[PDB]
Amino acid sequence: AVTCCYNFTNRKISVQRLASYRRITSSKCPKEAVIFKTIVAKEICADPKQKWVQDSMDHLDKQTQ
Amino acid sequence: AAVTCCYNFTNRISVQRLASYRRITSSKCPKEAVIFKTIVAKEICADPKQKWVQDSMDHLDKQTQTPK
Amino acid sequence: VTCCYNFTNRKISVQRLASYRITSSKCPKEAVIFKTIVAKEICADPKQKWVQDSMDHLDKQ
Amino acid sequence: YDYEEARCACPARHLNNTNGTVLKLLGCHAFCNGTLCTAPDGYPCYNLTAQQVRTLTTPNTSCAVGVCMKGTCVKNGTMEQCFK
Amino acid sequence: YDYEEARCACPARHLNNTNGTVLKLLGCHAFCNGTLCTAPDGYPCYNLTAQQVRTLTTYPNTSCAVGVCMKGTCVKNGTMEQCFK
Amino acid sequence: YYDYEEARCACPARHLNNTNGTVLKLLGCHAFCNGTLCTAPDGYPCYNLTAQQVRTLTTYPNTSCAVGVCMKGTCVKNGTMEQCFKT
Repeated sequence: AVTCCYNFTNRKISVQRLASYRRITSSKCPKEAVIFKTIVAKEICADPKQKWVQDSMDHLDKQTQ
Repeated sequence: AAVTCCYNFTNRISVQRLASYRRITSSKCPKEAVIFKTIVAKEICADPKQKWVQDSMDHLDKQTQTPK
Repeated sequence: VTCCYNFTNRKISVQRLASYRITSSKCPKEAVIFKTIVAKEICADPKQKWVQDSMDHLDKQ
Repeated sequence: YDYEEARCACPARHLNNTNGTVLKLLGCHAFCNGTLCTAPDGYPCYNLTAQQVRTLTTPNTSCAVGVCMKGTCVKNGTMEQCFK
Repeated sequence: YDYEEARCACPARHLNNTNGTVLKLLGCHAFCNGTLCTAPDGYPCYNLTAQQVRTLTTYPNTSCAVGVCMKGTCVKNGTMEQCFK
Repeated sequence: YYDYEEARCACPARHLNNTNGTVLKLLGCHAFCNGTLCTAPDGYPCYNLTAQQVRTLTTYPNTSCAVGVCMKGTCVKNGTMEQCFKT
């Protein structure tokens, strides 16, 4: 909606702890990021530059229909 | 908007022709991609793995006026 | 959880509407909900041309 | 002078379902702008009783799905867990 | 100045499903820019008819036939999904 | 010296059917086999339903059943749902 991330995560989250990720129209966001939904229903912010974020998105995408 | 995915990539792009981008499409999309909006108001699909796409997103981010 | 079972039979003048809202995905009939100056809610079908024009003329303000 | 109406057409709060189906109207009648109005023929509804309607929470009870015909919510075997 | 970045590469509105699966394309063709474009071989799709498409809302009402795009045809595979617009 | 099971926990079970044309899933991860209670193997497809839901099951598909996978006797749910019925 109008939801951006003011802070990124420090550590690399465990692939086993992420349930999904969400899209964003972050054109007007000060910082660009990805938003992970965790198995415990929490939302975490991650920097798309880091490689582990792309790897997590890959391992979570290859699990759909 | 939430049901908008890209089945086909551009493959062939110039930074001077892009007006904005959308970082990622829906999680439940068959193919994951970024969607660029061009100066001519057209939407193009690009593969986020390619380096020029990330460079375009970076040079397009460093163009939104931040405060002081 | 608010849906419209009936549309406005006639047609209401833009000068009598204050704003409009959108209804839910899981509603049996899809429609727009206009709020009138007298604080009443009317249902309108977005297919009708006057409804789209009224919503446009109410947005641009 | 300025407080008229415009045909029975105001919205009504439906009942929800956790199984992802159309939102159904509690009964086939609604109090719209101070009048009593009948839903259209074919409109999805729930068919509940006084005790049932009182036993409705936010889903725990099985509500009888039905279709509105001539102002009556005729049941059709199917039931859904519905909530307020 | 107002030319298309590249032939057949604009996004398309897929169809959604209450079953929690990949978003599938209605058919294997989409109107991209002013031209008609074919999805790639293997792209998930739905195979619907006129009567079905006219009865399509934002809540599931018809059982939609899942399929896979091969040479412009959405070849069915037996599976069905509750799909909505 | 004749009437044993011949193999502990190994008799078939009536699964639940689905109008979506997918694999037949076991209601829960447990079955009553030869008077004992049995757990499906880790990874077995299952449905995760509640008492009221399973009771609200007819022969026409009407409710969305939560698909899951059997792990350690629990039908761990996953995003997917199916219109499932008893036949």
